[PDB]
Amino acid sequence: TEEKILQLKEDIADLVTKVMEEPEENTAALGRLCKMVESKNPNTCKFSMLALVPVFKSIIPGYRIRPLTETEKKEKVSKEVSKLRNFEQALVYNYKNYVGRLQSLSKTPSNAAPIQVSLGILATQAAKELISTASHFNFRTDIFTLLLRRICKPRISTDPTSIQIIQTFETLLNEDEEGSISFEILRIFNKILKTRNFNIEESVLNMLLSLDVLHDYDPNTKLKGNVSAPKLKKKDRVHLSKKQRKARKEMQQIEEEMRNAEQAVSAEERERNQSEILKIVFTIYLNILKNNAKTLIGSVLEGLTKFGNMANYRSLRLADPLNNEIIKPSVNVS
Amino acid sequence: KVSKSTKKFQSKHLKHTLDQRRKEKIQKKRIQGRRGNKTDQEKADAAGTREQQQLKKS
Amino acid sequence: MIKDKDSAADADDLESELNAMYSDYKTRRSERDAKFRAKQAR
Amino acid sequence: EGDHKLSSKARMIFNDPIFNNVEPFDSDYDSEEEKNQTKKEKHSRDENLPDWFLEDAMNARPIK
Amino acid sequence: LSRYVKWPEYVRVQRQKKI
Repeated sequence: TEEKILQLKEDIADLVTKVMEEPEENTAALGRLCKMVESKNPNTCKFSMLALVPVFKSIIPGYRIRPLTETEKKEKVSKEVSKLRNFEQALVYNYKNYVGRLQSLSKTPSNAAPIQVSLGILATQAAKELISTASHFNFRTDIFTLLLRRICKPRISTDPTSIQIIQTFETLLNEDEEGSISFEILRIFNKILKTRNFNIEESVLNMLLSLDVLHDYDPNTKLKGNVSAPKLKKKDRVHLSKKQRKARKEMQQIEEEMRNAEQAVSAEERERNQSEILKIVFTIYLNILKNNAKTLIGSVLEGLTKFGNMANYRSLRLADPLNNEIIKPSVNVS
Repeated sequence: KVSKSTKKFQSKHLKHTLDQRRKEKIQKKRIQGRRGNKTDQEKADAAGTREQQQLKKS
Repeated sequence: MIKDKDSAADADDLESELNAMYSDYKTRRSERDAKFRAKQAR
Repeated sequence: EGDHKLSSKARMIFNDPIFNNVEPFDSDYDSEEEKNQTKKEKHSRDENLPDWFLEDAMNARPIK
Repeated sequence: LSRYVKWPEYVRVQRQKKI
């Protein structure tokens, strides 16, 4: 079957090459490439699903695609916008199918054939590698749910992917300042915890310690050194017509007020997200304490000490908390 | 020979310009000996990065 | 110029047009401040 | 050329770091229980006429 | 856009009552 594998790799390469540099009119190639994932043949699924990850990471737009249905539009006036809308709808559909397949493959009862176990591990790896950049997109909640269910398994030491998923969640919580993705993760985490009666590993519960939304730093903290040209030089400008210059002034005036409004909205939403996350985190901590799990006391107390002012044994644990070289444990000492 | 713009400025704006310069000099001298007047860059250096603050906490 | 008549499909189309007009009116009246646009962005 | 088994595009595409090591008490999660819990939470948190006709804090006081 | 201008107020009201 080796030559079949070579031909399969060649076909996957041809399809991905057809899709990559011009995605818009190669929609059918992407469709068949995604359809190849759900194939019962382990090689087809493995190779196609592992090859789609760079494709999606490269072609996923920077925004969330709204369900623009023609009912309210009734436009039918486009020759390039129409194909853009078609490509966006097809991308959303294909991503839906891909994420559903990843979620289905991640669920492995650890009793099937080792090929099934490897398929589940590879699907979890693909989902974890996908969410690093696709968190600001549709169907992020499904990836979050599958990753957390893999993490919140009673035994995760034998799983070779739990460490990496823990680091990914810690990074996601650490680099989020508004508190939207943090709240989305925390709601699913609490929902899963309520199902398992709050029984997880210390490393799993330690990711809440990295919530940036529950941190205030010095008001004028020094950031990384960024140097760029303050303005394009006057003698090196491009010619613009009077109509173009007036349009530029108008769009700059629009952009300034949009920036001000976005700043205000982010400021007023961070506080609400912080309140909701505080409620969820404190409920989790208190329910752990009432459950009285001997292996989670230190982390719960450290979290209470860290986030208490935001409100109104190292050998037994794995995957040391993020920035452990700088985060000296105040209460959860060795 | 004095230029026309120089004559006009010296007749009109010289006195208040000199008075304002003296006022800035006096205020700078008064504030030099006081504590609590630091620039944005200096205060940013004093506070440090997030990693520096986490090290200071530890 | 279409020489056809429908009994209930015409009523359904009229209701759909009215609903679309009301939705557009709501969106236009709500988008007067950029805060609403920023909120709808997320 | 190099005389490789796979083509140039196949080699570059399939050499990506994602393709590493790839070659050709006990409990299972209860979906029904979480679905029932979600439904119960939904109930404890809260037709033919047109819409144009029908329609017509834990961080409140922190230390800082 | 705002296409509602294609219908005057009285036409819109008398068609709304039809539904």
